[PDB]
Amino acid sequence: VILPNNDRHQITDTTNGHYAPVTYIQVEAPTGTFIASGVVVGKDTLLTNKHVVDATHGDPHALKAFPSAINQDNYPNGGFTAEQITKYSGEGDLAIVKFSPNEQNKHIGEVVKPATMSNNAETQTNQNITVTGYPGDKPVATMWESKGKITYLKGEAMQYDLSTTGGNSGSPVFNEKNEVIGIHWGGVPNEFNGAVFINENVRNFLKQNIEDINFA
Ligand SMILES: [K+]
Repeated sequence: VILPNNDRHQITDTTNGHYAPVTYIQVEAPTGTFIASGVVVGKDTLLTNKHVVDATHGDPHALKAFPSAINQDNYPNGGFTAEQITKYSGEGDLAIVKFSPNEQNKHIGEVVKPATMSNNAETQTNQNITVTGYPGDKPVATMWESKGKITYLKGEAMQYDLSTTGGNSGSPVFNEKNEVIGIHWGGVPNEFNGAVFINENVRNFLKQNIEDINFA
């Protein structure tokens, strides 16, 4: 949701630095295309939300991912088709998506460097963070970095005061060190946006399920 802090910048050099694994997701269901975001976290693996993968209606092939998409049909790393989805077992709106190599035989986390996950030991309320992904109020498949502060950390949940819009589902939340601290899921109008906070349990889930995920 859009919040009083609406500080968003378009990333056009989407493959530079930490932005490269930020990924644009289209779930191409016959009923329509669900747009979302995600972050590549391993050679074959990206994180996004449960509600994003639910949009596949059980067909993981419906989920297409375009790391570092710059804009509409402008996908410097091509696209990848999901093959296996593992939802987080906890409440958090988090899902792991693994991709097959694409039709160019490349891997989603070889065409871009997977994100580095934070161990979140130093993450705290009031820290400046960004949530970077693919808001649906911007033009198709454009990446935007939205800036704000953590406002709430509780368990496996975080909230923040920065703005996002549908399309951002699954966007990585980055700290200042450009580590992923959480995975945005959405928000509550006029109140906050929120992410799954990658605390010890969620890190454990991720490490159990993604062999090459990198925590700092
Ligand atoms: K391969």
